[PDB]
Amino acid sequence: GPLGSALEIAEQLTLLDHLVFKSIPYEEFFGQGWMKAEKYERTPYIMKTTKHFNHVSNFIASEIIRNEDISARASAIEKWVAVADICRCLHNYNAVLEITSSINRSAIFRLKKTWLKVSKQTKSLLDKLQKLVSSDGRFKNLRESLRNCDPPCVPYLGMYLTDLVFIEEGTPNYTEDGLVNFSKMRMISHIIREIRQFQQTTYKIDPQPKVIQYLLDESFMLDEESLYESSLLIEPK
Repeated sequence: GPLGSALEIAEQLTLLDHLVFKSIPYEEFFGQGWMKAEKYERTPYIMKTTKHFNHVSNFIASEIIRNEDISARASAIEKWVAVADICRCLHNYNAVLEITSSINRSAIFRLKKTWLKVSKQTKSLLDKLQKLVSSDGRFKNLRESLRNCDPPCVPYLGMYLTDLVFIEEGTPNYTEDGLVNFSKMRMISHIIREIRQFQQTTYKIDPQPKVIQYLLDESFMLDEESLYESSLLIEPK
C-alpha cells in the first residue's frame, strides 16, 4: 500500500542521507573552507553532502512534474509528503527539508489545479513539516528539535555550516599577541562535537537494492529551467 511504499523510501533515503553525512571528516569543519574557491579540494565531503541534497531534491521535483495526469501528480505529492513525515519520525531532518523545499519550488507550487486534488490532510501535514524546518531564526524550530534529540539522526548540515561561519567571521584565529585564540578553538569544537555525535550512531535499517536503484536513478532529471518550462505546459499562466 501507499504507507508501505512511503515507509521503505524514507528508510532507504535515510540510510543514504546518513552515509553521506557520516563520511565528512571533522577536519573539514575547520576554517570555513566550504566558503572558499578551493572548496571542492578542501572540503570535498561537505560538498558531496550538498550535492546529495540537491540530487534528492531535484529527483523529487522531476518525478512530480513528469507525472502524466493531475491525479497521478497529486498522489505523487501525497506520497512524498508522507515520506517527509516518516523521515521526521526517524529524525532525518535533512530529508524533511529536501522534500518540503523541493515541493515548494515555484514550478510545483504554481500547479493550482493539481493542488486542488491533494488531500487536506496532506496539505496540513506539509504545513507542519515546513514550519519544523523553516529557516526563520536560523532554523529555530529545527535547532530546538535537535537539542532534545537522541541519535540515530540526520541533521541539515547547512545549519551547522552557518553557525561555524558566524564564529569564524566574528572571532580572530590569533590573539593580538599573535598567539592561537584557544577560546575560539573551543567554540568551534563544541559545534563539531554535536555533529560527530550524530555521525557516529548509525540506523538499524537493512539496505534494499531495488529501492536504492530507484532513488539513485538520474535518467529523468530535469534542470531548474526545464522544470518551470514543463510546469508552464502542464498548467499555462
